[PDB]
Amino acid sequence: GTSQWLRKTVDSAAVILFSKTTCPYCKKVKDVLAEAKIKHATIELDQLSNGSAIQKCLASFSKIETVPQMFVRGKFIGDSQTVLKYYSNDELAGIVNESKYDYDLIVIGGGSGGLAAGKEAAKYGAKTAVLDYVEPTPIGTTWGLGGTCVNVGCIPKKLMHQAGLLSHALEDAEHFGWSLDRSKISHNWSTMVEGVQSHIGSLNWGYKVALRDNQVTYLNAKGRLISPHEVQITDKNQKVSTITGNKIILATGERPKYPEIPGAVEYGITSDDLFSLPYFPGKTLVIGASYVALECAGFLASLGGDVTVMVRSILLRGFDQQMAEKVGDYMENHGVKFAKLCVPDIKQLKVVDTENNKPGLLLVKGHYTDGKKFEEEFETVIFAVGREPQLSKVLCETVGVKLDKNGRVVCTDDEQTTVSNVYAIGDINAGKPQLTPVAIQAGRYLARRLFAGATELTDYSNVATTVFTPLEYGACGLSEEDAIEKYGDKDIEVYHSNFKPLEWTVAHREDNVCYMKLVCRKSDNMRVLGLHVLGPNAGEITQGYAVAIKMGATKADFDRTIGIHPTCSETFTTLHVTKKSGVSPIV
Amino acid sequence: GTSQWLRKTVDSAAVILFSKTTCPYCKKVKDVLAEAKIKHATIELDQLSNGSAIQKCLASFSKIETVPQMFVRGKFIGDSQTVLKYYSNDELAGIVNESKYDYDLIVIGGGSGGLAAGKEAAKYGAKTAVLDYVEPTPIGTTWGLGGTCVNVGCIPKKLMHQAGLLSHALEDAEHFGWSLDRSKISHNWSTMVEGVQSHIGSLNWGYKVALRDNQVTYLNAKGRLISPHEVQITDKNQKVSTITGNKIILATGERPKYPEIPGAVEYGITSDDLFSLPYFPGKTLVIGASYVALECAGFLASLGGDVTVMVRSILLRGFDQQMAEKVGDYMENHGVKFAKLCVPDIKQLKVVDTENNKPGLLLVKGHYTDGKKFEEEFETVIFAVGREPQLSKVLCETVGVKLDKNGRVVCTDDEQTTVSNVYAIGDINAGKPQLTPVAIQAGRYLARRLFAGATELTDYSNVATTVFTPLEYGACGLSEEDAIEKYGDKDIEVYHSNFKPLEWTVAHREDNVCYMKLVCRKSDNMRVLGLHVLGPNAGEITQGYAVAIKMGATKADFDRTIGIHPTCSETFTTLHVTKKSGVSPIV
Ligand SMILES: Cc1cc2nc3c(=O)[nH]c(=O)nc-3n(C[C@H](O)[C@H](O)[C@H](O)COP(=O)(O)OP(=O)(O)OC[C@H]3O[C@@H](n4cnc5c(N)ncnc54)[C@H](O)[C@@H]3O)c2cc1C
Ligand SMILES: Cc1cc2nc3c(=O)[nH]c(=O)nc-3n(C[C@H](O)[C@H](O)[C@H](O)COP(=O)(O)OP(=O)(O)OC[C@H]3O[C@@H](n4cnc5c(N)ncnc54)[C@H](O)[C@@H]3O)c2cc1C
Ligand SMILES: CC(CO)(CO)NC(=O)Nc1ccccc1
Ligand SMILES: CC(CO)(CO)NC(=O)Nc1ccccc1
Repeated sequence: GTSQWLRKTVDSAAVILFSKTTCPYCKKVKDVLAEAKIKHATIELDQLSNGSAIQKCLASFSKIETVPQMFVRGKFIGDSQTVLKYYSNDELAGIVNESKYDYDLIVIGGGSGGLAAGKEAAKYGAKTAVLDYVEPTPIGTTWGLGGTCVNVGCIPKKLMHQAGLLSHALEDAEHFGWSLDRSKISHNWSTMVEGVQSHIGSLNWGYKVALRDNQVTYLNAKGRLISPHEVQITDKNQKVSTITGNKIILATGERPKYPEIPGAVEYGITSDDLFSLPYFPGKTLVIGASYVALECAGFLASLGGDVTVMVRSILLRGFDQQMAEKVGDYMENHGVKFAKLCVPDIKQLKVVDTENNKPGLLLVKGHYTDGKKFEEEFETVIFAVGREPQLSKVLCETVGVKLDKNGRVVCTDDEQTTVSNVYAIGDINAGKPQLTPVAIQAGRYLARRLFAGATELTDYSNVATTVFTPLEYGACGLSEEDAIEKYGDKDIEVYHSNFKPLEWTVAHREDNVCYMKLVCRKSDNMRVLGLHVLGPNAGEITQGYAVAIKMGATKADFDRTIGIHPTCSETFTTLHVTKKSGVSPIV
Repeated sequence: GTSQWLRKTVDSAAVILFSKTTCPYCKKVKDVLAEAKIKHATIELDQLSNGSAIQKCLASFSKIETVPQMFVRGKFIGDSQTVLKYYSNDELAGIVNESKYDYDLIVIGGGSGGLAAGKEAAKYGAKTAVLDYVEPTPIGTTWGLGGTCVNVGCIPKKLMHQAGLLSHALEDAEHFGWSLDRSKISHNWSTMVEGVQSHIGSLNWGYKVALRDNQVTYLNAKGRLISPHEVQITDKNQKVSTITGNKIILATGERPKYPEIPGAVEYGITSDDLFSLPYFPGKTLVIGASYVALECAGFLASLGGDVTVMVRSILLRGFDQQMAEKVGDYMENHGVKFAKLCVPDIKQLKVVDTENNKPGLLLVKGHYTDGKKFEEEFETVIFAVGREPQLSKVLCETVGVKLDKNGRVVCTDDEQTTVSNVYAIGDINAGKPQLTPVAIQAGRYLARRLFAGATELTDYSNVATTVFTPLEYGACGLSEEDAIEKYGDKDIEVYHSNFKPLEWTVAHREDNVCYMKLVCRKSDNMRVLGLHVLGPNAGEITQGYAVAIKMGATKADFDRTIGIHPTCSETFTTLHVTKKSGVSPIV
C-alpha cells in the first residue's frame, strides 16, 4: 500500500518536498524556497515508521533514493544541486508556475466548506481560486462572502437567540436584587438588526482579507462546470468566460423551499430574508416544524412578538421524539401558539411600508385534519419547510457527476465524485450531517490529502448537535427509538433524570422541566449509544461528552468520573433511575 | 479473594439477603420482608460470574449451600422456612432489631459527605444516626443542616456570582436592542440576601425531611468520639449523654482561619458571615488570594462595590500560574484593585449599625515588601487566608486515630482510619481534593461497601474544578508547570488558542482574552495530561471532557471529534498552535 499512496501523492500535489529533519541539504532547499516565496508541502521521512520504504519507492519517479527530492505537479524537478541550479539561473519561478491549467484547485462556492478548503490548499502551494455568488431571494435580498452560516444561518440566528435570552435575564435580575422594572422595558428590532449586520459585515471583509493574504484568487461570479476541468464563469456585468483547473471542489450549499400555494413566493419570506429584515416582523406565522422553524419562532416570541407556528404533523422529524415534545411543550408554555395538524392553502391586505419601515398585512387560509378551516391575519409569514440544492445550475449533466434522488452528490468516503478530479463537500454531499463544523473538517482534511499527502478521512459518525430553541436541546448519537429499532427493546437500558439549574431557584423558574438521558446497550458493557439534554447552555454541556462517546464511553465511565459543582452538566455523572424500573425521574 | 470478600461482607452488613433472581423461595422471603417494612441489602448470585464459588463459601457461616440465606449483623438467621417461621410467630422484628449497639452507623457531621453517607446506608437496613452542630462564628452567625457548601459555600457563592453576572447582562442588553439605561439601575444587597437565604432555608428543611423519610435519626448535637464505639453528645441545653454505634464516619469539615494580628477576630469577618450579612458590605478589603478570596472580591465588584484585594505573594497557589495570572488580570481591568506584595499588621472607627442595617468603619494598617506603609479605611474587611479542621474537639487522642501534620485524618484508599471501624470522608481526609462532589461520592460508595457488599472505590485522580471568578476558570488534570516537572520539558507539547464568545461580538467585549490549552505527553501518543479554559460557563465546558480524560484521551481523540457550532467549547476540537512553535495564539 505504501507504493499506491506515494503514487497518488506525487500525481496530485502542487509543490512537494521529501526531506529528513536532520539533513543540511534539505535545509538549504527549504531556505531557497522560503526566500523565493515558493509555498510547498513537506514530508519528513524520518518521522514515519514507513519512511525507509517510501524512500525506495521514490526511485520509480526520480531514479534516485536520496533526500531532498522536489516535485511539481507530478514531475520530479531535482535534488539539492538541481534546485539551486534553477534558482541561480532565475529559472525556478518559471518551473514551479508551469501548469496545464490556470489553477491547481477551483472551489465553486464560498461558504463554510469552500472557504476552509481553499485556504488550506493554498498553504501547500496549490494555486487556488474561490468562486462565490449569491442568487437574490424573490424579494431581492443578497449578502456578502461567507455562505449560509455566516450570513443567514448559525451566526445571526444565535445572536438573535441571545437577544431573546436577555429578556429572561432582565426578568431574573429583579429577583437577584437589581432595581429595574422589566414590564417597562421594550425591544427595538432594527437596533438589534443593525448590530448583527455590522458583525456579519466584519466577517465578509475578514474573509476577503484572509483570501488575499493566502494568495487565493476571489471571483464574485457564478460558476458552472461544463467539463471535468473547465469552469464557465458569469460576472456581475454578465460577461461570460472560461477558466481551467486540475482539481474541482463543489461546495455550493442549499436554499430554502417554498410550498406550491398561491401567494407564497409573492408575499411570504424565509430565513434568507429574516436576518436582515429592515422592518419589525410584528404578528408572525411560522409554517413548518424544523429546527429552523422552531428556533426562529422562539426568539421572535422572547423579543415580545405575537407568534404562531403551524405544524402539519410532528416537530423535529428525525430527532428523538420525546425530546422534541419537551422542546415544544416549553415553547407553548412560554407564549408560542401552535396550530396543530394544520396546513396552508396567502392573500395580501397591505404592502410593506418601505418608508416608515413597517410590515404589511396578510390573510392566511388553511385547514385542519378534523375539517375545520384556518383563517387568520398576520403581518409576516415565514416559510421553513426545508432546503434543497439546485445542482442543475452548477453542473452540466454531460460531465458525468452522479446525483441521488434528492439531487445531492454521491461520493466515496474521501468525498470523490464519479468524476475522479471532482469532489463535493458540505450540504450537497449526500447522506452526511448538514452542519458547519462538518463542512469545515471535510474541506480542510480533503485539501491536505490532495496537496500534502495526508491520509486522514473525516469521521461522520456520532456528530453532536444543538437546537437553539428558548430552552436549548443538545444531543450526541442515537435517539431512543432508533436504538430500540436497531438492537431490540430487551437490549436497551435508559438512565434519566430531571434537574433544575441553580440559577432558576432565586428566579422562581420551573422545577421539573430540564431533563437528560443516556441510552445504553446492555450486551456491550452498557455502551452509551446516545446522550440527550434539555436545558440552558446545552451546546456547552454536550460538546465535551462527544469526545468520550467517540472513544466508546460506557455507563461505568460516566459513573467513575466526578462532577463539577454547581453545574447543570454534573447531573450526567450520577444518573441512576432506569426507565424499565418505572421510578419517577423527578427531583 | 472471593472468600475474603464474603467474610468482610457478612461481618459488616446490617441486614443482607443472598438470592437468585429466578428463585421463588427467594421471592417469598423478599415479599415477607417488604410487608414487615424490613429494609435490607440483596446480592443476586446469578448475576455474578463468581456466584457459584460465593454460594459454596456461604457454607462456612450457615453450613448450607442453597439460596435464600439471610444474615443480620454477622450472624446467619435462616433459610426460607426459618424466616417464615420467625414471621409467623411475631419473632422477626425482634431478631432484625437485635444489636450490641444503639446504631449500625453514627455519622458525626451533617454536611455534603455525611448526609450522603447516612442516607445511602439507611437504604440497606443500617440503623443510622446523623449528628450535626454549627459552632457560631466570633460575631455569632449560625445556620441550619447541610454543611459548608449548602449554607456558606458553593450554593450561596454561585447565586451571588449569578447576581454579578447579571450586571453585565444588563449592559449587554442595550447593544442587543433593549431600551434600558444600565447607568440608572442600582443593586439592593439585602433583597438579594433574602432570596438566597430563602433557598438555603428550603435546603435545610429538605434535608430534615429526607432523613425522616429514610428512618435516619437526626440529632442537633455536638459529637465527640471517646472510644471506638462510644460517641458522647452535648445538646442545645448542655445535657451530656453517650450513644454507641458499630461503624463510625467522621465527616466534620473545616472552618476559616484568622491571621494573628490585633483586631482581626473582633472587627473582620469571613465567608462564614458574608453570605447572610444583614448590611451591605460597602467599601471592602479582601485579605488573601485563594479561590474563595477572588470569587468573593469578584462578585462584590460586579454588584457595584469598591473592592481591594491584598495579596502576600501569588494568586491561586497550587493552580496553573499562567491561568491564575489571566484570571487576576481580567479582574483588575474590570474594577478590582490589588495591593500586591502586601501584608496586614485592624482598628475600629465605627461600630456596625444594627438598626439602619449599615456597616461600620475600619482602619487597616499594613506594609509592602518595598518598605512603603499601607494605611486605608474600609467599611468591611474579609479574611480568606485558608481553612482548617479542629479534630481535637471531635476526637479523643486516646481512641487511636492517626492525624497528619496539618491535623487531617490519615486513611487507606477505602477511607479506613487506624481504628478499623472508624472512617473519614470529605475535607478532613488527608491528601484528597476538597470538593463537594468528591465528599458525596466517597460517602455513598463507602456506605455501599459497608452495608451492601460493594467493592467499588472512589477514584480521586484527575477530578475537574471550576473557579467562579467574573471570568470563570475550569481545569482537569495537571498544570503545565507540574507536567514539565514530572516528565521534563522535551516530553511536553502544549496546544493553545485565544477565542471570543459570539455573545461578546455585538456587546463590544474583548477580543483576545478568553483562552484555552491542552498539555500533552509526546512519548505517550500525545496523551492529554491537563485541560484548561478561561471563559463564560467554564464549568459547563469542562465537565464533559473530564470523562474523556478519565478514559485516557489523546490529542488525536480531540481532533477526530467534530465541534458543535456556535459554542465556546468547540475551540478544543480544532487546536493546532503549539507553544514550542512560537506562533501567536491570538485570533
Ligand atoms: C437558518 C439556519 C441556521 C443554521 N444553524 C446552524 C447552526 O447553529 N450550526 C450548524 O452547524 N449549522 C447550522 N446551519 C447549517 C449551516 O449553515 C450549513 O451546514 C453550512 O452553511 C453548509 O456550508 P456549505 O459550505 O455546504 O454551503 P454554504 O454555507 O451554503 O455556502 C455555499 C455558497 O456557494 C454559493 N453558490 C451556490 N451556487 C454557486 C455557483 N454556481 N457559483 C458560485 N457560488 C455559488 C452560495 O450562494 C453560498 O454562498 C444552519 C442553516 C440555516 C439555514
Ligand atoms: C466559600 C466556599 C466556597 C466553596 N465552593 C465550592 C464549589 O463551588 N464547589 C465545590 O465542589 N466545593 C466548594 N467548596 C468546598 C465544599 O464546601 C466542601 O468541599 C464540602 O462542603 C466538604 O463537605 P464535608 O462533608 O467534608 O464537610 P462540611 O460540608 O463542612 O460539613 C461538616 C459539618 O459537620 C459539622 N460539625 C463539625 N464538628 C462537629 C461535631 N463535633 N459534631 C457535630 N457536627 C459537627 C459542621 O458544623 C458542618 O455542618 C467551597 C467551600 C467554601 C468555604
Ligand atoms: C406531553 C405532550 C406529548 O405529546 C402532550 O401530552 N407534548 C406535546 O404534544 N407537545 C407539542 C407541542 C406543540 C406541537 C406539537 C407537540
Ligand atoms: C500578565 C501579568 C503576568 O504576571 C503582568 O505582566 N499578570 C499579572 O501579574 N496579574 C496579576 C494581577 C493581580 C495580582 C497578581 C497578578
